[PDB]
Amino acid sequence: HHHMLENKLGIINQLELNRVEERVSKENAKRLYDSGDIDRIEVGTFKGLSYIHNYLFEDIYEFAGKVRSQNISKGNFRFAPVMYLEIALEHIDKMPQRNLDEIVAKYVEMNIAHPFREGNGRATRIWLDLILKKELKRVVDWNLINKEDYLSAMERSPVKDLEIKYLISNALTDKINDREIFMKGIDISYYYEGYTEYNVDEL
Amino acid sequence: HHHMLENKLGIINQLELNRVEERVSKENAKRLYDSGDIDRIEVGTFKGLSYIHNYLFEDIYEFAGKVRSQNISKGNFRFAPVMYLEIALEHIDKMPQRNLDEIVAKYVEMNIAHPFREGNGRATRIWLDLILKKELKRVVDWNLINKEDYLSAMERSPVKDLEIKYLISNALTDKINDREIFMKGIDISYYYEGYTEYNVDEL
Amino acid sequence: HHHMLENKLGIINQLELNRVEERVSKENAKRLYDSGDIDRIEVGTFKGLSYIHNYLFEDIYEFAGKVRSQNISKGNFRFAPVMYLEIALEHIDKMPQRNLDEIVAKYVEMNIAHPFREGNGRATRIWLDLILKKELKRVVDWNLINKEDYLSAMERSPVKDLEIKYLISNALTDKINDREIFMKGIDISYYYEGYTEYNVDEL
Amino acid sequence: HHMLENKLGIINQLELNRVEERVSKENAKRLYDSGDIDRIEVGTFKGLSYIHNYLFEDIYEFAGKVRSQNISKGNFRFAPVMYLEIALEHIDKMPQRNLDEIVAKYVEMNIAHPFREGNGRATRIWLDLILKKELKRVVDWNLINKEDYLSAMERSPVKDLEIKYLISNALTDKINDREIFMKGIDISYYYEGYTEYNVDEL
Amino acid sequence: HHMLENKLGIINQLELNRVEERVSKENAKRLYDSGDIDRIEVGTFKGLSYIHNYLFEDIYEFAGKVRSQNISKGNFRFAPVMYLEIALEHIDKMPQRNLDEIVAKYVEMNIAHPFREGNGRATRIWLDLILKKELKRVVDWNLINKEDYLSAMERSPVKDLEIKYLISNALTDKINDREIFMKGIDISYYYEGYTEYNVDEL
Amino acid sequence: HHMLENKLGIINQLELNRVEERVSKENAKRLYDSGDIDRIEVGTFKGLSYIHNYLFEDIYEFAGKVRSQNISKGNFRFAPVMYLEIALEHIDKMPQRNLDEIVAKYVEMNIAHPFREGNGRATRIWLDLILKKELKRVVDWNLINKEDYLSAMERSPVKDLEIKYLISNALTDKINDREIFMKGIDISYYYEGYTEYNVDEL
Ligand SMILES: Nc1ncnc2c1ncn2[C@@H]1O[C@H](COP(=O)(O)OP(=O)(O)O)[C@@H](O)[C@H]1O
Ligand SMILES: Nc1ncnc2c1ncn2[C@@H]1O[C@H](COP(=O)(O)OP(=O)(O)O)[C@@H](O)[C@H]1O
Ligand SMILES: Nc1ncnc2c1ncn2[C@@H]1O[C@H](COP(=O)(O)OP(=O)(O)O)[C@@H](O)[C@H]1O
Ligand SMILES: Nc1ncnc2c1ncn2[C@@H]1O[C@H](COP(=O)(O)OP(=O)(O)O)[C@@H](O)[C@H]1O
Ligand SMILES: Nc1ncnc2c1ncn2[C@@H]1O[C@H](COP(=O)(O)OP(=O)(O)O)[C@@H](O)[C@H]1O
Ligand SMILES: Nc1ncnc2c1ncn2[C@@H]1O[C@H](COP(=O)(O)OP(=O)(O)O)[C@@H](O)[C@H]1O
Ligand SMILES: [Ca+2]
Ligand SMILES: [Ca+2]
Ligand SMILES: [Ca+2]
Ligand SMILES: [Ca+2]
Ligand SMILES: [Ca+2]
Ligand SMILES: [Ca+2]
Ligand SMILES: [Ca+2]
Ligand SMILES: [Ca+2]
Ligand SMILES: [Ca+2]
Ligand SMILES: [Ca+2]
Ligand SMILES: [Ca+2]
Ligand SMILES: [Ca+2]
Repeated sequence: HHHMLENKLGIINQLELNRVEERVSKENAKRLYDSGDIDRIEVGTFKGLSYIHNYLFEDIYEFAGKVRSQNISKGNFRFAPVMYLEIALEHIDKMPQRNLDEIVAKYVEMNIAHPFREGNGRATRIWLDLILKKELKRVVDWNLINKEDYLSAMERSPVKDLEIKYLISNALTDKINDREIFMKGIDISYYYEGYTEYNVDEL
Repeated sequence: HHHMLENKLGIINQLELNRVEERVSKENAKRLYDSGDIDRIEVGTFKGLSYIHNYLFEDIYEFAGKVRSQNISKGNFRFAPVMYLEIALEHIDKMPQRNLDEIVAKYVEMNIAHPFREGNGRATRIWLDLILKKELKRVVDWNLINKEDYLSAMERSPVKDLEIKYLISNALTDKINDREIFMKGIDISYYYEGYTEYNVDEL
Repeated sequence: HHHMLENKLGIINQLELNRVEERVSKENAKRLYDSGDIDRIEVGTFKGLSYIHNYLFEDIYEFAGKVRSQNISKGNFRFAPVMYLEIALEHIDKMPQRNLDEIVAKYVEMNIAHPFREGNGRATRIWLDLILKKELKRVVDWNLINKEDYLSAMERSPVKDLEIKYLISNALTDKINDREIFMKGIDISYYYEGYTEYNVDEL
Repeated sequence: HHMLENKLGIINQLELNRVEERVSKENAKRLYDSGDIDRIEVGTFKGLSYIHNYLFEDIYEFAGKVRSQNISKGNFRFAPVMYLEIALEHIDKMPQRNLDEIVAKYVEMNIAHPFREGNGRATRIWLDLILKKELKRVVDWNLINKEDYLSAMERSPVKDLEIKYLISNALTDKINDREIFMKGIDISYYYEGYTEYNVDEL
Repeated sequence: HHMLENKLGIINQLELNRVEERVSKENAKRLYDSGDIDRIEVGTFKGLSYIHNYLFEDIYEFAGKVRSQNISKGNFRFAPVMYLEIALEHIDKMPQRNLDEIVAKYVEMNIAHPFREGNGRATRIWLDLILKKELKRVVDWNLINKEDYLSAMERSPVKDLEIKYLISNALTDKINDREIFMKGIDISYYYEGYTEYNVDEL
Repeated sequence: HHMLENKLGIINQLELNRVEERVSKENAKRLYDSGDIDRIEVGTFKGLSYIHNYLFEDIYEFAGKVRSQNISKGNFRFAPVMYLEIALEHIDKMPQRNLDEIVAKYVEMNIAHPFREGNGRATRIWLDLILKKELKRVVDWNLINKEDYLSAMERSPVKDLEIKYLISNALTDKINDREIFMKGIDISYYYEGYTEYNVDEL
C-alpha cells in the first residue's frame, strides 16, 4: 500500500508510523542539502519538484516522484483531477517567475495541481525556496510564518493569493546559503503538517 | 498573551513552543487519569468540559477552562459567534445522550460551539469518551480512526454527522477501564492536532 | 423511531413505508379541507403552521406539530439552529404579509427556520396558500410551477428570493375556494417531495 | 426533452411522472428478464449509454447520448460539456479491482453526469454490473436509506467515505437473485421521486 | 496592466478610473457612430475580441487577447487559462436560435471570462449583437437594476433563470435606436462602478 | 420609497446614483469642516448611526436606523434581523486597544451590516475614528486598491488577515490632515461605484 513502511516494519500504530516516516524523510532532506544535491535540481519545473519528492520519500511512499492517479481534496477544495493533471503541470512549467507576484502565483498553481498522493506541502515548499533563491536571491524564514496563518492563507489561495503573498514577502531573507535557515525551515515545514518528533540537523 | 509559556520561557521557535506545550499538557492528562480525578467530573455538560480543559491547559493557555471572547474559524467554517456561546452551551447541556445517535449529535454540536480559543479538539474528545463510557459502556479506540478520516468527518459534521458516526461506531470498544486504551487515545488525539513528540505514559 | 409506522406496523421496505405515509397524510389533508377545519386556523403564525403539521402527520411523525430538537440540513444549507429556532419563529410571527413581496419574504424565512424534523415543505406550502388567500385573494396553482424550478428557487431563496417570487407570482390564481385547485395542489406539493402513489381526491 | 408530454398531450406534472415511470420500469423489467442486461459492456460509458437508451428511448429525447447543456443540482455543477467527452474517456480507463476503486469510478461517473436526465437510475444499474463482475456482489438498495444516499452522493465529489460505507454495508452475494434486482429498481426509482409502480408487477 | 497609470503618471485610483472611463467610452461611441459595430462577426470569440480591443487597446495591455492568469470574483473561479481555448471553441459552436440558447451562451462566455479585465462591458455589447441578429431585440439595460443583474450573474453558473428573467423583461425591439445603445453603454459602465461620463457627450 | 430622491415612472439608475453621491458627499464635507465629526461617540453603534444619518438623511429612508429586512451580498448572508440588536450590543462591548482588536471590531460591524444601504461608507468613517482615537492613525484609503479591499472584506467573515494587512500597510499618522480625509471619502465612494464628484469641490 501507499505507506511502504507500514507492513515492512509491522507497525499498527498511526503515531509510530508517522514518527518513522518523519525520521527517514528528514534524513533524506539533510542529505539533499549536505550532499549539495539541492543545488543541482532544475528550478521551477515539475521535473525538479518530482526529483525533490522522490528524494524525500523514495521507499516511504509508493510511486514517490510520480503523479497520483486518484482524485484528492482538503476541506471543501478539490485539487486538480487526474484527468488533466498532466496539462496542468505543463502550464505551470511555462509560468513566469521574475518577481514575487509571479512566483507566488506559480506556487499557488502548483499547490492547486497537488500532483502527488502525499508529500505535496513539504516538497513544494522546498521547490518554492529554490525558485525564490534563483530569481530574487531570497528564501523564506518559515519560522516567521505562523502555522495557522500559513494554512489559512493556502486555503484562501485558490481564490486570492494576497494572504500567502503577504506572509511570504514579510518572511523573506537574503541568507540563501545559510545552512541554519534551511534546516530550521525544514523543521518548521514539517511542523506545518503535524510532524514534530525530530530536528533534521540532529539526524 | 494567549501562549503563556512563550514569554515565560522566552521561546521564539514555533516548533519548540509546540513541543513544550505538548509535554506540559500531556503530563496534566496523565495526572488527570492516574489520580482518578477524571472519574469525579460531571459527564456531558459544559461544566465537565471546562474542568477538563482547565486541567489540561492551566498555565499553558490564558483563561484555560473559560469561554473565548473572539470569533474563530477553520477552513471555511465559522464556529458559534461569541454573542451566542452562552445559549449554545445551555442548549448542549440539555441534549440527551441515551444512544450513539444522540451522543454523536451532542459531540457535533459541542464542536460547532468550539467554546475555547484553543484546545477544543483534545478536551472535547476526552469529554466525549466520558459520555460514551457512562451511557454505552464504551470508549473510542482512537487509533482505529485514521487522522485524515477523522478530520474530514469533523469538517463534514456541521452538515451531516454520518461520516463521523461511522468512524466512531466502528472504533468503539468495551475496554472502558483499560489504561492503555486511554493513554494510546491521548497520544492519537494529540497526533490529530499535530503534536507527535511525546508518549503520554512515558512522562 | 421518528417514523412511528416502521415499528408500529413492522414495515422494513422504504418504498412501502413511503406509500403508507403518503396515504395516511393525504387522507388527513383531504379531511383538513373537506371538514372546513382549514378555514378556522390562525393565518401566518407558527401556531397555525404547527396545527397544519400535526393535522397532517400525527401518528406518522413522532412529535408532529412540535419543533425539532436536532439540527438539519439539505444540500450544504444548514437550517436554523435549534438553539435559536424559537426566537426565529417569534420573529416570523411578527413579519408583515401585506403584499406579495412581504409574503414571499415571510415564506422564505419560515423555510429557513424549517421548524419540524420532516414535513416542512408540504405543511408550509399549505400555510403559504392560506396567507396568500387572506391577504391577496390568491392561491398558488402549484402545477404551474415546475418541480425542479421550485426546488432550485428554494435552494437559492436564503440568498435572493427573486426566483421563487417570480414562480409564485406567475402561478397565482383567484380561484381561492376551488376544491380542485386545492386537491391538485396537494398532489403536486407531495410530488415535489417524491410521493406519487395516490391522488388525494381518491382517498 | 419529455417526448411523452407532447405525444399523450399531458399537462399535469404528476401524471407525466407516472407515465414515464411506468414505461421506463417496463423497459427495466425487459432488460433483466430478456437477458439483454448480461451482454452489456461492464464499466464503460458504452455500457452506461446502452442502459440509458434501453430505459429511456422514446421517453427522453437523445436517450443514450451525452447532453449538450450544462447542469447542476444544489450548488454543485456537474462536468462542463466542454470537457465531458474527456471526462468519460478517463472514466473508461479507471480500474475496478476492489471496492475502493469501484466506488471512486462510480463517484467520477456521477460527477460526469453524462445525460440530461436519468443519470441516477441508469448509473446505479451500471454500478451493480461492475460490482457483480469484480466482487461477486450487488447492492441491496433497500439497506441504503434514501436521505443517507442522497447526502452521501452530495458529499462524494469531496470525500467518498459516506457512499463507500453505505454501499459496503449493503452488499449481498445474491448477484443473480431476481427479487434483489427488482426491489433494487424500485428503491432506485424511489430515490428520485417515483413511487407509483412495482417493477415486477408490470 | 493599466497602461495609463504609468503613461499619465496617475497615482490616485479615482483619477485613473475616470480617465479609463473617458477613453473607452470615446471608443464605444465611435464603434457605434462609425458603423464599425455593424461589421463585427456576431456570436463568436473573434467578434468579442474585436469589441474588447476596440474599447480597451489604449487602456489594458493585450486588449482583445486571452488572459494568461487565473482570476476569480467572489468565491467563483473562472475558467482556467489551460482550458480557455477549448472553452471558447465550444462557445463558438453553441446555438443562438432563441432566448434560452442565447442566455446559455452568454452565461458560458461569462464563465470563460477570457480577458484580464473588461469582460462585463465587452460581453454585454457582444450579447446585444447576438440578440439583435437572432431575435430582433436588444436589452434596455436601464430596466435591469444593477444589484439584480450582479446577483443574477453570480447565480448564473448554477442556474440561469434569474438573468434570463431580467433580460427577457428588459428586451426592446428598438434595435437601431441610438439612444437605447448609448444609454445602455452608460448603464453597463455603471454596473462596473464608472459613473463620470455620459457616452454621447464625448 | 427607500431611495427618497427617486420618483414615479422609469428612473435612470445612473442619474439617481450621481444625485445621491452629490448630496451625501456634501454632507460628508460638512461633517468634517463643521467639526461635527469630532463630537461623535467613537466605536459604538450610536456613533455609527449618527454618521449614517448625517450622510444619508433625506437620501435613504430610515437613515441612522437598523434595517428590518435580511440582506446578502455574493453568497454571504449578513446578520439576520432577528438578532441584529444583540449583535450591535456585542459590538459595543468589543475592545479596541490595538490593531488586531480594532480590525476584529470592524469585521464584526460589517457582518452586522445594520443599515439597508450605506454600510460601507459610514462604517469606514467609523473605523477611521476608532483608529484615530486608539492608535493615532487613520487609513490612507488610496493605498488600498478597490479590488483588494473588496476581496478582503469578502474574506473577512472567515479570516480578517487580508483586510488587516491592507489596513496596516495603509495607516498614516496624519490624523488631522484634511487632504487625507477628503481623498479617503472619494476613494471610499469609489469602492462602492460612485465616481462623479470630488468631495472637496462641493
Ligand atoms: N483547503 C486547502 N486548500 C488548498 N490547499 C490546501 C488546503 N489545505 C492544505 N493545503 C495545502 O496542502 C498542503 C498539504 O499537502 P499534503 O499533500 O498533505 O502534503 P504533506 O504530505 O507534505 O503534508 C498544505 O501545506 C497546504 O499548502
Ligand atoms: N473545518 C472544520 N469544521 C468543523 N470543525 C473542525 C474543522 N476543522 C477542525 N475541526 C475540529 O476542531 C478541532 C480542533 O480544534 P482546536 O481548537 O484547534 O483544538 P486543539 O487545540 O485540541 O487542536 C479538530 O479536532 C476538529 O474536531
Ligand atoms: N438546499 C435547500 N435549501 C433551502 N431549502 C430547501 C433546500 N432543499 C429543499 N428545501 C426546502 O425544503 C423543503 C423540504 O422540506 P422537508 O422537511 O423535506 O419537507 P417534506 O417532508 O414535506 O418533504 C422543500 O420543499 C424546499 O422548500
Ligand atoms: N448535489 C449533488 N452533487 C452530486 N451529485 C448529486 C447531487 N444531487 C444529486 N446527485 C446525484 O444525481 C443523481 C440524480 O441524477 P438525475 O440526472 O436527476 O437522475 P434521475 O433522472 O435518475 O433522477 C442522484 O441519484 C445522485 O446520485
Ligand atoms: N461572483 C461572480 N460570479 C460570476 N460572474 C461574475 C461574478 N461577479 C461578477 N461577474 C460577472 O463579471 C463581470 C465583471 O467582469 P470584469 O472582467 O470585471 O468586467 P469589467 O472590467 O467590464 O467590469 C460582471 O459584469 C458580471 O457579469
Ligand atoms: N460578499 C461580501 N461579504 C462580506 N462583506 C461584503 C461583501 N460584499 C461587500 N461587503 C462589504 O459591504 C460593503 C458595501 O455595503 P453597502 O451596504 O452596499 O454600503 P454602501 O451603500 O456604502 O456601498 C463593502 O464596502 C464591503 O465592506
Ligand atoms: Ca498534510
Ligand atoms: Ca524528539
Ligand atoms: Ca488543532
Ligand atoms: Ca520523542
Ligand atoms: Ca423532502
Ligand atoms: Ca396509484
Ligand atoms: Ca433525480
Ligand atoms: Ca401503485
Ligand atoms: Ca468589474
Ligand atoms: Ca460628469
Ligand atoms: Ca455597495
Ligand atoms: Ca465630475
